[PDB]
Amino acid sequence: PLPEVQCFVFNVEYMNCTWQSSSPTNLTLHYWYKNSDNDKVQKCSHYLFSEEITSGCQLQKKEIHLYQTFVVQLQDPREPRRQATQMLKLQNLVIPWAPENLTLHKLSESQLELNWNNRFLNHCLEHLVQYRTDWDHSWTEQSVDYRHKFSLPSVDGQKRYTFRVRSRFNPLCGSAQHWSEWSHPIHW
Amino acid sequence: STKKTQLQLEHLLLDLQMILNGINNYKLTRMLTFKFYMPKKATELKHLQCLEEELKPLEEVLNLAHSKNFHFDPRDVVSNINVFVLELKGFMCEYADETATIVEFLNRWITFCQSIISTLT
Amino acid sequence: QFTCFYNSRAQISCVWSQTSCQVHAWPDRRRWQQTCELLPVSQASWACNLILGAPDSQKLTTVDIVTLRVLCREGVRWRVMAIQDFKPFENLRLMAPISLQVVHVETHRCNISWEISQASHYFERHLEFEARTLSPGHTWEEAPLLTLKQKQEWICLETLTPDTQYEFQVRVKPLQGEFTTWSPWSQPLAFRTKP
Repeated sequence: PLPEVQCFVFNVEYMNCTWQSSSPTNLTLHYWYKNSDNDKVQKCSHYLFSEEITSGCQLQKKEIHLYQTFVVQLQDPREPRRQATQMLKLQNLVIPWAPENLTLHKLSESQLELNWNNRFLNHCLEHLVQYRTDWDHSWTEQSVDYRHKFSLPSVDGQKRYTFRVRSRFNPLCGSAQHWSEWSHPIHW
Repeated sequence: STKKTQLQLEHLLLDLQMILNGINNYKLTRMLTFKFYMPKKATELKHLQCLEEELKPLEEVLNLAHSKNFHFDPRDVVSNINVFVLELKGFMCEYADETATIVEFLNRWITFCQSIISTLT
Repeated sequence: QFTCFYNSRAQISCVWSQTSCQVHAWPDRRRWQQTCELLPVSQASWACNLILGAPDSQKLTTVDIVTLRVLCREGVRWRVMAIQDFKPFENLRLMAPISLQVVHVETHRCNISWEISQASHYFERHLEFEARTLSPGHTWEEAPLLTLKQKQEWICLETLTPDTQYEFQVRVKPLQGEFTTWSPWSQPLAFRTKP
């Protein structure tokens, strides 16, 4: 009963596919792109380890084909019969690098605009703006589309604000559920 | 021009997901039976023809479920996709062996869109 | 001049300036058409509402082009008074948001929500909103425009005065379109702060 493989494509720069094997054996990973060009079976050229034991595989940019159905396969080398395979939609697994260069700037004495950049992709990312004042018990969050801005139409000068943003590869170039990590917060 | 062209796709994609996002919260039993055929190869835009051909069934499938659940008018969306699908080609559609569910169907074309919408801008 | 705007659902609104008169809307790729009698507004201006379908049904697309003609009776026949090749999604104007209500009022604060009415899902989140507040000292014109460069169906107003009478209004515009204009202002929502 082999461990479930979880593969994730990072800002479409490379892919890390990992599994916990401790539940001592060197399981192997093999992968291929079903129903397409180069349907050949490729052996893992880069292993990732946990305690001198295979713990994942890392696929580099050129090995990554979102939009092409990705099939990955874990093999117990002792028994051919102990194999588990997963077909993967890679465009639903992309995690963008978190937003950077957060800047605030006024367009009135009481109206703010928050801005940010993305590492590579641009029209492909949606965003979540979270903010709270030194007065809030909780974050006000707000979803924002590919205009990587956020307006704050009414702000309190006596209070001090905190902003942070995370991004998601959805819904135009993929359907990923997972968000990037949060950007470095910035203050007002 | 491409500028005109990507926007249209974005749209197509969009209510392709309206159908998807409308059949999950939902006779999805009887609905998950109908068997669609998917393209052998869907890479270039002209391939969308293989999408036009199946639309007739797509409608006859959605009229299984009455109109209260869905947030889209079936005859409408289809009627609208078709229009997209038409302006977007400008050849013969060769099909795949295996047969997929409406869900596995949309998923596939939705993705087809996300490809071209990535590879441009 | 002859000007029409698409509401993103099933409605095309028309204005004509130059006796019986009509507007005919013929979609270049649909099996339907629709008309309505033009009625007077200004001294020499006529308006009209073309009902393409059910209130929220999506009857036109961004690839659709609707040929719009205005016709006035000329003896036996009809006369073509004006013609236009109308791209619905290049001429968008949305209804004013509705269902305005106070989510939460404090003594120095207020939180107000609204709904967009009949907005096409083709827009997803590529929307814009403008809001403004009528405070006791000013008129509507002098009231500052509050910018929301995102789809956000609420606003938290800060820097309010307790026991003060306020009125609030908000309008909406899609990002898409060369001739798209702001929606009309919403029905003003009236509210008053706690002491």
